[PDB]
Amino acid sequence: KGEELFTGVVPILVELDGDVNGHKFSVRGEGEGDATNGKLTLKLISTTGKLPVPWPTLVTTLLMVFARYPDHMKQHDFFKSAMPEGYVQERTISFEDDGYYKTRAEVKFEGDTLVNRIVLKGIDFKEDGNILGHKLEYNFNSHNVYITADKQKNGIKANFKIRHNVEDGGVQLADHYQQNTPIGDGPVLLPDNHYLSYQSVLSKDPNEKRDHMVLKERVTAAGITH
Repeated sequence: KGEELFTGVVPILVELDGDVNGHKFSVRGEGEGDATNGKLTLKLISTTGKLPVPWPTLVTTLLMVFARYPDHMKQHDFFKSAMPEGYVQERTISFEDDGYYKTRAEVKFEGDTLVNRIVLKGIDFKEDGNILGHKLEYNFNSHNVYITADKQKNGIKANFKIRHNVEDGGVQLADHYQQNTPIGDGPVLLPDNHYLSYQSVLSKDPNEKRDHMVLKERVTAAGITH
């Protein structure tokens, strides 16, 4: 049933309310997602002026329901099976030798639009570090996100390291711990072990005055033998 909502192009709305070392900010975005091809695009706008953290640190917080699951892996798509009622996606993101984010998102259908509504809190960041100091490049590396079942909570879990390029020429690791839990309580698909393959391109709208990020992701489930 849930997969039947993702046979075409689906409109997206993203809303984030954030607070990092007490600095409050708000992000609003809309775009389109195409789970048949495992593709999505968003224009994400800061509605509160210049962001207090670099846009790349927010990429993972700002839609796993749009992964393309190959035809032989269809019974392992927890994310679509939880729709239309949706799921809660919660993370801790720990920045190497710096502070951490905690996020709670709700991913669900409102009308015919897929909404990702997020509350983010960032704690213990250093004023001269890479995040509050804006020393991260405006780009994004490709990553594999391994997905496991969480029977106890009727959901899935994931942990993965994000590599952020630093302006000097190094890398800063962002350690992600993730838990997804259904919002309703209909049956969902609990998956065998697999991973999602992510590729992301960050860009800018040359005609937009506000602080913003154009995000294009391509996502493919993989890792199940036959």
